Amino acid sequence: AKLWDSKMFAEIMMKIEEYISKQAKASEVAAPEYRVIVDANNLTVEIENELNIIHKFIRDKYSKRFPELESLVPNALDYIRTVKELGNSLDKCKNNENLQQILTNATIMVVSVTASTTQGQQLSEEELERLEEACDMALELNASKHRIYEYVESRAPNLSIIIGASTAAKIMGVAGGLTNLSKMPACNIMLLGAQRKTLSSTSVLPHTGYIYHSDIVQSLPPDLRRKAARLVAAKCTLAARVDSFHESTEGKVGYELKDEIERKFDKWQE
Amino acid sequence: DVNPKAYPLADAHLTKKLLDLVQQSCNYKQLRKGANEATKTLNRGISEFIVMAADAEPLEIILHLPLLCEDKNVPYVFVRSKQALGRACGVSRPVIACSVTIKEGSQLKQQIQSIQQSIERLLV
Amino acid sequence: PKIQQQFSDLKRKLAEVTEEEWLSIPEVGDGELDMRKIGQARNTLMDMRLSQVSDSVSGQTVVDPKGYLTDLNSMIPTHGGDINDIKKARLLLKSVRETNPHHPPAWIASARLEEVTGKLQVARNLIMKGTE
Amino acid sequence: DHNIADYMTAKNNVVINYKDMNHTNSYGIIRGLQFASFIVQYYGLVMDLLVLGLHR
Amino acid sequence: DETYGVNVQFESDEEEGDEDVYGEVREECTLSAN
Amino acid sequence: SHFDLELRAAVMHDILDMMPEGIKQNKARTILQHLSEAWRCWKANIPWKVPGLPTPIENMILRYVKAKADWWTNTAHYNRERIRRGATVDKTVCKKNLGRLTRLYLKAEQERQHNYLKDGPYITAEEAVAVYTTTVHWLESRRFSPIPFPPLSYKHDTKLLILALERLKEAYSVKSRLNQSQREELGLIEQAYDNPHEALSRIKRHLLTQRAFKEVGIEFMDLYSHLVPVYDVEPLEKITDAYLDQYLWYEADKRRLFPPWIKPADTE
Repeated sequence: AKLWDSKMFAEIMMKIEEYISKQAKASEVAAPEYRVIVDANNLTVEIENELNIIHKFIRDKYSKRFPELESLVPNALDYIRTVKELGNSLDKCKNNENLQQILTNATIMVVSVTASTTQGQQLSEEELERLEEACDMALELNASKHRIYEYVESRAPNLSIIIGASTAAKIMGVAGGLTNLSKMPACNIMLLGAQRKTLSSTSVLPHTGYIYHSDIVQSLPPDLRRKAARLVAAKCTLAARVDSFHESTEGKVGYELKDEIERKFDKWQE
Repeated sequence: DVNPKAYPLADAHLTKKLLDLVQQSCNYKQLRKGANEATKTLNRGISEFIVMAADAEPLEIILHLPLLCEDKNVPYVFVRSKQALGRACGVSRPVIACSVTIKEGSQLKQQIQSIQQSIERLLV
Repeated sequence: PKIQQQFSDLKRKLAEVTEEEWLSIPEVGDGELDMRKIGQARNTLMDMRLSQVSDSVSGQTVVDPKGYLTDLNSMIPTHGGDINDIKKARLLLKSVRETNPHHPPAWIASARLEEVTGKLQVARNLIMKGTE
Repeated sequence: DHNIADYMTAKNNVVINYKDMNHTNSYGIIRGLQFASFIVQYYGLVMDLLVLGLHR
Repeated sequence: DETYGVNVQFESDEEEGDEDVYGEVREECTLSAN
Repeated sequence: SHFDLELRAAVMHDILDMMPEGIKQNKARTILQHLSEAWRCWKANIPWKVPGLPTPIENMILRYVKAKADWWTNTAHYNRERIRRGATVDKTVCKKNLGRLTRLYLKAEQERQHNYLKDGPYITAEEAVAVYTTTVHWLESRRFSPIPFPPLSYKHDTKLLILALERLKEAYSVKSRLNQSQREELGLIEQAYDNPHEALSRIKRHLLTQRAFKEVGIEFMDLYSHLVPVYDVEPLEKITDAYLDQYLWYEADKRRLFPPWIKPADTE
């Protein structure tokens, strides 16, 4: 009913946002940049949700030809690519070179074995074309997501040294600029970008965002991740302040703080 | 000698008065220790005045506090040693920033007002 | 051959090492196959087949964890009575009643305790005794 | 019940540990749990069904 | 009768051999594959 | 008998011989400690790698450890054969042999588990479905009703908890010397005895949610015919397992799950 409607609405929204992003990328060589950065950050979530609904649609449609494939390929993009590559003919697991670019040899064996005894029936040509167009829409949305992520990475030497460049951009955009970030307590920076995550509480990680879900924090055992978050946030705050005055542009402070964080992690894990 | 950027630097006599008043405030439960808690008090508008140490190693980690104090119309001073400030605050670690908060009907009001007037004359 | 006969080759080879490495020795105080994957794939295949078979089976029973947890959280008592204090009061009231065959307040107190905590048959028997 | 079955399997799949060594027991039952008797007897019932045949 | 005033004794009594205090014998959806 | 002593002494002499004089006055004890550490790591089946230790000395230590391990395994097996066949021995020798056998058995068990992970399940899907279908056919023929999850107000939970706690307590033939874990477990059992309902709610909570547990400690009772593994578990999980065991057995008997030919029976 609203499948193509949502597809077109997201196409228009992504067209506007990607025009803005490509204009910024071209211009790389009162309407601040962090505004478009946060816009892209939320558009990423929108794209993820749209990809999820598209994946659900594809699963429901393809569950009559190869009902068992969903179990073997839990990942969304991999499942979409596999259904695109197999189509109505399940005899494409034999001597296939594209399938080896999506899955591992073990799961290729498993899917080939399962396809031989599946009890599924053929799809009509109309259903096949609907599935193909859905897959193409998913792939183009994924390409748009990749472009957004490239721009988001391209977009504060010390704060970036401590935590990447993507997370720094996310936290500064949600804060509303580097100056606004510099004048917040660390306990508030720790909570920038935290959802509510309705229960269906310990299993939800109630108070975590943009620092808990970071490369350097997720790089620890779960039981140490909250403490680490705190620590990182603390040091991040310091770096932010040093950045708000344009001092230590070489990143010396960031390197020192990262070394201290690494020493604390090592001591925790000894 | 200390740092040009810690502009309103108190002298030994005013330093002694400030540390004594900070000790009294700690005894009266009217003190917040740390730059984060000083920032929180400034945002909540419950701060009498802010005392910072002039020997913070980068010293840019507490230079947002003078700007916040100007925005919120609160006096501020710099002391020379963070060890002394931490001792006066009631802890053994160094402290680089602290805030004296507002309590209704407290007996320290006169001393706080005198210290505020003394601080406000240092900005020349 | 011999122990040192075996070790002579490696002793000679050790003779090459240099003095800088000699004196810098620390002290004790301080493609391929992802062999797991194939096992994981086989396990997943068996599990999917077994679930396929189980789908035919009907009479199984499974409770909803969230519903049961909600029911337990609701059922948690809000009062009751500390068990050690309850046992102390029980001994106290037993001594009271036994010492006084003619203290209706004592018998009523014992029955009240035995009915607020525990079961009611013992209270009923004790109260028949107290009535008589 | 499905939850009880999951709990029993998870219990049987845990990390053994001696004075200094340790591994992750994942093939056989641990035999030291309080319900190992029930597990063994049920598996033996399955073996009995295999050996005898359902009719006999 | 109010009978105010009470005396209470605490003792480690009630020791028995664990036998009955009196020597009396006190006596008192299915699965389907479709 | 003293082959290990001879090997260690020869290794020490060889390493000291070419070692320059100027630094051997200091590094001899360090290298001895290194040999001890390498042997301990091999015994414990854990990696041993000293980043700053020169490769020739590393190779020398590795050769020493390999030879000592060969002798260790051979002598452990021979001593076990002697004791089993029947030959007078003493307490210290028996204990040392038991420790060596425990370590070797644990190494073999780890090898077994890793080989299982590598070779995947040995049951083919066809055999698995065959046995599954046979079991469901038998259960349907019996009309057996699956055991439900213990309800909140199940009548007998207090009785089952008392039975479980009694069984757990009976494990103490008091020697007057009980370790910290055993004493803590006894305290927990006494607390459960005291307060039944809170412990019961805890047990239900664990049965319904817990899926990641602690480790268990394995030792070996020494019957000369064969060692017997003995497992110790955390006290709380012990309580939960005991309750579940009692409940499952009671309900299985109630439903007559186990045919009469399964032994031992309770009446004989």
